[PDB]
Amino acid sequence: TTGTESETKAFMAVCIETAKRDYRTPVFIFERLCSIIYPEENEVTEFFVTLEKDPQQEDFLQGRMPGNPYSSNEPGIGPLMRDIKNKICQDCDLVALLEDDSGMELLVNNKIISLDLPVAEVYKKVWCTTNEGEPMRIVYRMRGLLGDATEEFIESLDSTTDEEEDEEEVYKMAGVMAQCGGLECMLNRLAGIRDFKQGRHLLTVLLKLFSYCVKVKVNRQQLVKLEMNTLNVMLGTLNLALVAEQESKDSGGAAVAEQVLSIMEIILDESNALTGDKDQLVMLLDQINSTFVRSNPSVLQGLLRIIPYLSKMQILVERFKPYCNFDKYDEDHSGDDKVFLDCFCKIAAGIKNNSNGHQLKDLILQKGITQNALDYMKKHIPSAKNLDADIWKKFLSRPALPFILRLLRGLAIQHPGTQVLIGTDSIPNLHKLEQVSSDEGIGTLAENLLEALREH
Repeated sequence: TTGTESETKAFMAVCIETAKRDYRTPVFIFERLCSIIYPEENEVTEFFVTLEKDPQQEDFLQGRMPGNPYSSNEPGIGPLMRDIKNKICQDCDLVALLEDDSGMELLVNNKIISLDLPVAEVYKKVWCTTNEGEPMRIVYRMRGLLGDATEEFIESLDSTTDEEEDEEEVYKMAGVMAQCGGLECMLNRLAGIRDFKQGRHLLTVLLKLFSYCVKVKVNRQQLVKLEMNTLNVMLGTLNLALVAEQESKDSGGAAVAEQVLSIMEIILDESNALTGDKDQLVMLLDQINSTFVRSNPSVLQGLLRIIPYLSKMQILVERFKPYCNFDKYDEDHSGDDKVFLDCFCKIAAGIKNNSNGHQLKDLILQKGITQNALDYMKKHIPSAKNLDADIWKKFLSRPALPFILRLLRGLAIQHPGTQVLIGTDSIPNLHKLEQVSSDEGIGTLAENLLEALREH
């Protein structure tokens, strides 16, 4: 296996053909593929540490650590330097320092190490730079006992420079991998997997490999090709994961679904810089409202990010229309009433500008959702010249007001119909609101709606 990335990719092509000739046989192949594209730093499997007193504090610190050298696998030797501090305080009966993280300092190579740092990283990045293969000597002392610390403090093992690594170059192999055409058979395997339980392991490795492939522009541009049919395969995988997590909680379905959402969103953003049938959007809608997706915010948030790109329409309308009762929303509304209204505003804002998107906006307008919003606004907006009057402040504090403004702005953008409907008798009201700075930001929201209208 050890060889050039080109030889590796040729070996991967061999693996693909062997897989084509079963959700466990090809797993090692994609594992090695990820290893080549992004070699995970070898976790230091086992190392030893010595826990020693500061020789200058020998008479002040009670007890001694008797177990030197300690294995990194020993209880209390990590994962953080704090766990070592706590082990020292416990084994030496230093109970007063156990609750005080500022009372004890740990030194490695005459540097004070932050208690928040991982012991394995301190070993690798601080100790192994000078003492590779020796037990890491950790000196412990009480802070301030001998005066102010003069040693260098290591707060972060990672470089202080905030320089961002070039994902394109970091995963460059994946981009050059496109030449072998793995992306195609990667999608084929994502599809081939019909049993989530048995395919879970293959599915996780394929999605890990996809997360690396989408870092590189050449792979994103290849996956955007309708020939790959990436969208359909990804949607199917997501639905499989959702059903698995619904049938069996903690089956890995949720995590796989979130990964699928992220990859799909990345590919769609690359395409804008994959359009499918609207049935996928209706499936996504049913899912968000499934108890599992509602309970999982990550999955819900990922789903709500891809929904705009996929933009059946009547189904979406009947799903959100009920939550457009702004008058009742002010009277009383549930958390879902709020969540649904926010999601509908987001969908309106993200509606893609095209024939289909225009038709969706026109249908929302015909449903009177915009007309209902305008009527609510006219029924409650005050006419007082002072915009800071108690009446005006009360009208601003209305819970539905912000949601209404957001939805109107989203629908008005790139949609003449909504613009004219609101542009009639409502511009003055919106102008007044924009002049009223409020905690809900009604002024800002109204001004943004007016700017979206300026499109007409």
